[PDB]
Amino acid sequence: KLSIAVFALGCFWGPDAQFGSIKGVVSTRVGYAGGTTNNPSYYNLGDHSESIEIQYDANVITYGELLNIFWNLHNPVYETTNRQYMSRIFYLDDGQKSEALEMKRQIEAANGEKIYTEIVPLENFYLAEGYHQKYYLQNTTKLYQTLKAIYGGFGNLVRSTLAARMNGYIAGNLSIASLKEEMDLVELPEDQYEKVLSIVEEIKL
Repeated sequence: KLSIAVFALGCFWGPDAQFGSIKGVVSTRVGYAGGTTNNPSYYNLGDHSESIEIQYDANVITYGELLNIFWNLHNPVYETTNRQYMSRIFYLDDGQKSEALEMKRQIEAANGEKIYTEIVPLENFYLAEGYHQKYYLQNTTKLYQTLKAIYGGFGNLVRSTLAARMNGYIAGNLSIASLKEEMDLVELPEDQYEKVLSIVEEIKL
């Protein structure tokens, strides 16, 4: 059992890569939330926002730390009506709601600007299409195919911690030194470790 945060802050590729780089984030998936239609998709979104679901270990990272990251990834000081890209925190319980409200207040006080992030109850989150998941990794063909085989297929790969970290590495949000420590955690047979490392190193160059 893990804890869940669901945030919306624009195109979800960046947040996937950013949050996926953080210790305590166990897995990520991108999708759609905030609207009033069942089973939305990319070109049929209705009123939903591009969102990220963050499965985190509360023993390692707090909701407050995730909120801090959220408000450091974008600066939502404009009011738009563009649902697809709007800044939203979808709270799952009253603790999340109160923490979000309090931090929003502190940001507004510290920097003198109204924040337009909507803090609203999570209704339904709908998983986005496969091609959107771990976007940067998925489009790094050799690394992607190697990790996919090791993890036993697409679904297993995208649900993994290592894929979240690898996607972050490709996007430039995780150092190779930190990535190697993450690789060590998975306890790969040494051949697979060396094969993945060579791709990762050749990527860093």
